[PDB]
Amino acid sequence: NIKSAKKRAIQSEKARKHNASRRSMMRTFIKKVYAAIEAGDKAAAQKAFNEMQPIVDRQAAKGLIHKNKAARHKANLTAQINKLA
Amino acid sequence: MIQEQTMLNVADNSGARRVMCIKVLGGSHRRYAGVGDIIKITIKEAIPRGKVKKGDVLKAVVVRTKKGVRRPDGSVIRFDGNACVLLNNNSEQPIGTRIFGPVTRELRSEKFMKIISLAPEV
Amino acid sequence: ARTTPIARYRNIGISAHIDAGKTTTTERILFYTGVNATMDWMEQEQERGITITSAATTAFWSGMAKQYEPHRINIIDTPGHVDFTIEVERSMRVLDGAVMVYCAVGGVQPQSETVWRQANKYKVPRIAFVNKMDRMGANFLKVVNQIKTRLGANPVPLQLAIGAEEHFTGVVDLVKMKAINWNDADQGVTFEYEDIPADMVELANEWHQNLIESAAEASEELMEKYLGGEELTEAEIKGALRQRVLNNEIILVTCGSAFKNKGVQAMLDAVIDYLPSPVDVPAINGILDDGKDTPAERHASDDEPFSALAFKIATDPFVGNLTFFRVYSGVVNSGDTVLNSVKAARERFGRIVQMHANKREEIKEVRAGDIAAAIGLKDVTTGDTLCDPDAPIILERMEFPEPVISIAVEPKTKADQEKMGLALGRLAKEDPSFRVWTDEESNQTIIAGMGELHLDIIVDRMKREFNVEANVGKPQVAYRETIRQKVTDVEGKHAKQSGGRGQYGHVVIDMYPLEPGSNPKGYEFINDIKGGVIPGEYIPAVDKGIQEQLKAGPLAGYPVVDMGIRLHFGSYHDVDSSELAFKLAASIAFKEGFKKAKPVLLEPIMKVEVETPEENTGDVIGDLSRRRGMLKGQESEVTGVKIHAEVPLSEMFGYATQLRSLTKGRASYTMEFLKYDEAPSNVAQAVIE
Amino acid sequence: VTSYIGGEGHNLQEHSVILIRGGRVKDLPGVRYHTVRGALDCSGVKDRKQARSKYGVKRPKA
RNA sequence: AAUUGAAGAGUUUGAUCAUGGCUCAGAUUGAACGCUGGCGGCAGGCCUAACACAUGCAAGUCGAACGGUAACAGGAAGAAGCUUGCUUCUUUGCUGACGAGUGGCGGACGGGUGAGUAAUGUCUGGGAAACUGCCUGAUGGAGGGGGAUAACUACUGGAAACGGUAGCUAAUACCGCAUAACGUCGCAAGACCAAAGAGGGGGACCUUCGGGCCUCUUGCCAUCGGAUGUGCCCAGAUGGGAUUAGCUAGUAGGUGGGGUAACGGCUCACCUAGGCGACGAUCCCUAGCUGGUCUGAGAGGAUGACCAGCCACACUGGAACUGAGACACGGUCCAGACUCCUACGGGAGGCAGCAGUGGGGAAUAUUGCACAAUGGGCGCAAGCCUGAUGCAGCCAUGCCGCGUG
RNA sequence: CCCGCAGAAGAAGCACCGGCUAACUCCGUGCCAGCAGCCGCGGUAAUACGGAGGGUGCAAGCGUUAAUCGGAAUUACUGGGC
Ligand SMILES: Nc1nc2c(ncn2[C@@H]2O[C@H](COP(=O)(O)OP(=O)(O)CP(=O)(O)O)[C@@H](O)[C@H]2O)c(=O)[nH]1
Ligand SMILES: [Mg+2]
Ligand SMILES: [Mg+2]
Ligand SMILES: [Mg+2]
Ligand SMILES: [Mg+2]
Ligand SMILES: [Mg+2]
Ligand SMILES: [Mg+2]
Ligand SMILES: [Mg+2]
Ligand SMILES: [Mg+2]
Ligand SMILES: [Mg+2]
Ligand SMILES: [Mg+2]
Ligand SMILES: [Mg+2]
Ligand SMILES: [Mg+2]
Ligand SMILES: [Mg+2]
Ligand SMILES: [Mg+2]
Ligand SMILES: [Mg+2]
Repeated sequence: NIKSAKKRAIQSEKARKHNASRRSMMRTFIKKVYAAIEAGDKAAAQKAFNEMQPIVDRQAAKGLIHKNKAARHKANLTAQINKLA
Repeated sequence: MIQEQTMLNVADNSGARRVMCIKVLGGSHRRYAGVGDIIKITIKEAIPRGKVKKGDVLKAVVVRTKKGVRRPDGSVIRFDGNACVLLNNNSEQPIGTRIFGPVTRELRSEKFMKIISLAPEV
Repeated sequence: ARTTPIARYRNIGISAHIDAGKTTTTERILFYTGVNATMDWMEQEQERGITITSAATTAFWSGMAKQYEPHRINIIDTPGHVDFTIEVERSMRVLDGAVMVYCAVGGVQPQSETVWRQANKYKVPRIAFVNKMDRMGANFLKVVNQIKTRLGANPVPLQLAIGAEEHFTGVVDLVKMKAINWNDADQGVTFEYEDIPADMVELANEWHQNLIESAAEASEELMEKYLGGEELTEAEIKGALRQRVLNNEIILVTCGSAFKNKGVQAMLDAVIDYLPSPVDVPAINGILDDGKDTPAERHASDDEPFSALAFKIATDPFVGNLTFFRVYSGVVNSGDTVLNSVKAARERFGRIVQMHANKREEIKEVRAGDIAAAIGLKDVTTGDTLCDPDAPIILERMEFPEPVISIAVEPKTKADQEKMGLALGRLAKEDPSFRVWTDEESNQTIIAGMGELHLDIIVDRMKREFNVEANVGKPQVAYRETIRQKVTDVEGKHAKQSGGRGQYGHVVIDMYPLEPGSNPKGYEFINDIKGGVIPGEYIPAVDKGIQEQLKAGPLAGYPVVDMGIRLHFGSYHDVDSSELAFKLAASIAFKEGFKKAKPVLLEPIMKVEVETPEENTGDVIGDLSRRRGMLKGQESEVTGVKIHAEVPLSEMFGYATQLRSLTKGRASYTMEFLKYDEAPSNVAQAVIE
Repeated sequence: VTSYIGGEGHNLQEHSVILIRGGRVKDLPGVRYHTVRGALDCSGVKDRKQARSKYGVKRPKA
C-alpha cells in the first residue's frame, strides 16, 4: 500500500531468499549426520558431525537460528553419535 | 445448444446458482440457444441473501456452452459447463455486478459490453 | 481574504423550447472557454437524452478576438419541456442575464412562450441565439420576425447569417461590419474576420438601421447627431444598445450553428457586450423580520451585510446535502454563521463548492454577485433567504408553479409502504412543484405534479434512488348518499321482552330531503313530537340514533347527506323504555324509511375554469362537454378565453394531459369542489362495493 | 401496537409518521403507549395554553 | 483526623385487623423528546449497523553508512545583453543541501474497536524450564581477503498498474579465511563460533601532495551481569440452563526420537487403559475482565462509557515471511464477499486512526489550528515526522459558579 | 486578568395546585369533550376536564418518557415464611 515503508516488503523478500538457501544448507548437513546414525556407519557420523558443527555454530551467530538450537542439535547428536558409534 | 429444460450454471453473483431454461427467444420454432443468444429462465436454486429468488422468471445470456463455439479458420472452443448471466426481463442488461469464469469474444455486442469488462478472460 | 475579478461577473441562464440545442450550445461554450463535460449527467437524463435538472457551471471568457479583459461567467443550462418549469422559475429569479435559444427550423413554439413569460415575471434582461442554422428549413429572419409577432417583443438583429441549411458558412457582425469566418478544424478559435460578401451588402446595409436607430433611441442626444447624419462610434453603439438591452426594451439576436461550431463564440462575446454585470441590476426587494417592509435593497456590494437566496436543493452521495445560492450582497466566509430568516433558525456555513465545468473545486469564501453550493446545511429548503443575523431580511422568493396532474400510488410490495413515505417526502423538499398527500377520506397515497412526464420521472426516481417501485392508478372518489322522496310516517319499534332489562322503543317519523343549505349541518332534526307522547329526555337519543347511520348509508357505505327528519308519534313504558331502546328504534326507523325513500348515489362536481387561446376554444368546450361536463360561461379574458364549467371529479382525472394536447400546450386550468349531484344510473350501479 | 392520542383534536391518518412514548391508559386495556403530540407528523393541540409542553404547543407569542 | 449511619405513604372492606401485589415520594444517566433558553469554567458526546465508505490527513527519518547528481542555493576546472564587481544564462558535486536508489533504525509504539472469548482471558497468590532492540556495568576483540547488486547505461513492452533483456558500480549490504574464552557441545581430551567503519580538528615528519600520521567523538563483534519487556506452569474466585448426564483416540499416562527461546501430547512410533463428571463434566444460551462506577445504613443489587491496567480483534476465512519483537490496523501470499479504474488486453482497494459522507436510529460534533509545551520515531545535532498530544469549533448532555438588576 | 466608557440597558421560562402532595376560585362544558403514576374525576354550582385569575414548586432550565438501585423484611446471609 502507498507508504514507502513498502520497500520493507521488498527487503524482507531478499532476506527470506538469503535465509532460505543458508538454512536449507544448514539443515541438509544436520540431515547428513543422522544419515550415519541410521546407517550404523559410526565413522561417517563424527565425520559429518565435525563437518556440521562449524555451520550450525556460525548460523547461531549470524542470527538465522539463534543460539540454543545450534546448542541442542550438536548436543543431542553427540549424545547419539557415541551411543554405539 | 440449450433448449427448454436444461440446467445452466449461473456466471454472476445475483444469487441464482442453478437456473433452468423455459424458452429459447428469437423465433418461432427456434430449437437451440448457445454462443451468446438470450433465453427465458426459471430460478431453481437461489442464495439466501440474493437479488433474485427461487421461482423467479427472467432472461439470461448464454455465455458458456459445453458445445462451445467456432470462429473462422476452423478452431473450436469448448467449455466444460453450461453457463448464463441473468438479465432483467425488460431492458436485458446484467442484473449482477460481477462475472465469474471466462467469456468469449462473441459476446462483444453493444448490450453485453458490461459482461466482457468484468469476466477474467477471452 | 482578497478575491480577484468582481463586477466582471456574468450570471446568465440558457433556456428555450425542447431540442433547440440548449445544452449542446452549453457544452460548446465550455470547450471555447476551456481551451488549453456534458451538462446532461443525470442517469435518467442521459438515457432519455433530455435536460431534466438545471445544470450550473462557471468558466472564463477572454473574448474571442483576445479582445477582452477576462470575464467570469456563471452559466445555467435549464430544461426545455414544462413539467419541470420550476427549474426555470428558480433558474431565472436568481441570475442576471438570459440567453433565449431558438431552433432555426422550429420557430418560437409553445414552451418558448412559457420561458418568455418567466423572463418578464422577473424582468430579466436578455439576448437571443438562433441555433441549428445548418438544418433543412433554416430561416434566421423568420424566427426574428416571430420573436416580434408571437412573443410581442422588440427584436433587433445584432447579426446576420451567411446563407442557410447545408450552405451555412459563418455570420455578419453588423456592428463591426465584418463576416466572421470560423474554420475547418480547431472547431472554433481563429477568425480572419473577413468582410461582408457581395451577396448580402444590400441587406447588410440595413443593420436594421433601426439598430443604430434602436441604438439611437437609447438617448436623444445619442440620436441628435444621428439626425445630423453623424456616424456614431462603434464603442458608443455597443454602450447604447446594451443600455436598452439592460432595460428590457430590446432583444439582440445572434444566430449560429453549435453543431458546425460556426456561431457559439460570437454569442459569448455578445454576452459580456450586452448582458448585465451583477451591478447593472436593481438591488433586491424584501422585508425586515417582524416589523414591516423597506426593501431589503442590499446594493450589489462586497461591503454590504450578507444576503443570498437559496434556489435548488440536491443530495450528492459522497458530500451530502448541496444547497445552491445566489449571493446578492455582502460576503460569507467558510465558518460564518448566517441566518435562515424564513425559518427563524440560524445555520453555520462549512464547506463550499463551485461546480467548475468539470471539477467540484473547494472554496473558503463566497462574495456577492456569485453563486455556489453550500455543503452540509441542515434545514434549508428552496426559496429561503440566507442573510446576516444582525441585519435580517426576507427576500422575494420566486413562485411555485402549482401542480396540474394528480395520481394515487400504492407501494407494490407491502413492505415498501414505509419507504414510499420517506422517498416521496425527500423528492418533495427538493422539488416544490411536486406534492404528496394522503386522502383525508379513502386513505390512499396521492402524488401530484406538473404533468404526465413530471410524475413519470418522479416515480422513476423512487426506483433508482430508493429502490421503491410502486404501481399507479386513478384516485378513488368520495361519493355521498341521500333520498329523493319525502317519506311519510314510518314506524320504527323495539320491544325486548327477554331476560332482564325490559327495553322498549317506538318512533314514527318523516324522512324528507333537503337543499344544499347550512354549511355545517346538511342534516336537520325536528322535534315535532305531540304533547308528551315521548319524554323530552329520550329525544336526544333518537337524534343520536339517526346520527349513527348517516356515517355509511345502506346503498354502498358512503356518508348520508342533505337529510331532514321530523318526530310525530311514539310511546313508552312508564319505565321499560330507555336511553338505548329508542336509539335502536331510530336505527330501525332510518332503515325502511330509507328503503322506501328512493335513495340515490351522489357524486362530487368541480367548479372548473379553463384559460385558453382563442384558436381552439371550440375543442376545449367540446371536451368539457364530452367529460359529462356542464358549461356556464366564457368571459373572453383579454387574450385567452376563461371557460367556466361544472364537471364531475370522477372524469377530470388526467385532465391536464389532454387539455395540453388540445391547445398546443398553452392552457391553464383550475378546479375546486362545488357540490354533490346525482350520478347517472350507469355510474351509480357501477360504484358497487 | 396500539397507542393513545391524548388532547383535544388531532391529525394522524393511515400513513402518518409519529413517535411512541410509553404510558398506559387505565381505560383502554392493551393500549400501553402515548403518541407525543408535536413530534413528526403529529401536530400539537389547537389553542392549548396550560401545559403546552405536553401536547407540543409552542408559546403563544407573548 | 480518615467508608460514624437505617422514616414512610396510597390502594381490596360497610367498617377492622392481617396477608399480599401494584403504585408513589429519593438518588442516579455517555440519554432522548416537548416547551423554553444569557454567559462562563471543567467535563462528556454513535449506547443502534463489528454497516458500506468519496476526499484529505494519521510514519517516517538519517548525506555523520554508500555510489551520487535532478532540482534548490551559494560558491563557479569563469563567463554577457556590457547595467566593471551589482547581475542571470551556459558549464563545474566544489560547499550547503537533496529527487530517486542500496543501507540503517522505526513501521510490533502511539491511536481505534468490543466482534470473538464462561476461561486458550481476567483478578488475587504462587512457580520453573525461557528469550529480551534501544539504555546500561564489566572483560577482551576490532586481522586479512572475496563474490555480487540496485541505482545507472543501451535497446524494448503497457492505457495503466507495473516493468523486460543486456552491461557496469559503492558500502556499516553479503560470504569465506585468520583470530577463539569466564561462549556452545563434551566426563574429559579436545572440537568449534564473530565483527565495520565514519566523522570534526591538527603540530612536526612524510606524501602518488588525495592523504599518510597524530588526536578527539561516534559506530561494529564477543561474553557475563543489570534494567525494562514478553513467553510458560499451578491454585482459588470470575454469568444463566439439567425441559442439557453423560464426555473423552494424541483421548490419560509412560518410553524413546524429533521439536521450540523455553517446560509440555507441542509433535511422532510403540506400550499401559486410562482422563473428566452431580464439588455440574458435556451441550446450549449470553458476556470482553479488573481497578472501579451507580444505588444502598450495611450486607446486598445493578454495571464495566469517559481515566488507567490487562486481553482480543484490524473487510471475511486462512497462512506464513521479515525480524529483538508480528503470525503485523494504514505489510506480504492465497481464497471469499464487495467496490473502484481500464485504451477491454488487464489493474486497484478495506476509516473499529482523525475529520467527514451514506445508511440504521429517539439519539451523539468540525472534512479546524499547532508542534509552542509534554511525549514518541529517526538524527551527533540542527532538525524533520508526529490527527499521540496541546488547543480551538459544534450540542444546556452533565456538574459548578454568575447574571438577567 | 487589569483599567477606562455608555446605559437598566441585551438577558424568564417549565411543571404543578382532588388525596398521597407544597398550592383555590370563577367560567365554559354536561359519562360529551377529556383527565389519569395509584385510588378515581366527567351524566348542570366540577378546587380533578378546557380557559382565566390566584397560588405552590423548580429555575436557564422544566417537564415527559426510557433505565438501575431504594423504598421491598416483596428471594428475608444480615433479614421472612408454610
Ligand atoms: N443539425 C443540428 N443539430 C443540432 C444543432 N444544435 C443542436 N443540435 C441537436 O439538437 C439535439 C438536441 O440538442 P440538445 O442540446 O439536447 O437540446 P436541448 O436544449 O438540451 C433539449 P432539452 O430541452 O431537453 O434540454 C442534438 O441532437 C443536437 O445535436 C445544430 O446546430 N445543427
Ligand atoms: Mg526468523
Ligand atoms: Mg432521517
Ligand atoms: Mg536522501
Ligand atoms: Mg460481544
Ligand atoms: Mg572462524
Ligand atoms: Mg523424551
Ligand atoms: Mg529430545
Ligand atoms: Mg435486598
Ligand atoms: Mg485477518
Ligand atoms: Mg486500515
Ligand atoms: Mg393541598
Ligand atoms: Mg359547572
Ligand atoms: Mg383545569
Ligand atoms: Mg432489599
Ligand atoms: Mg412473604
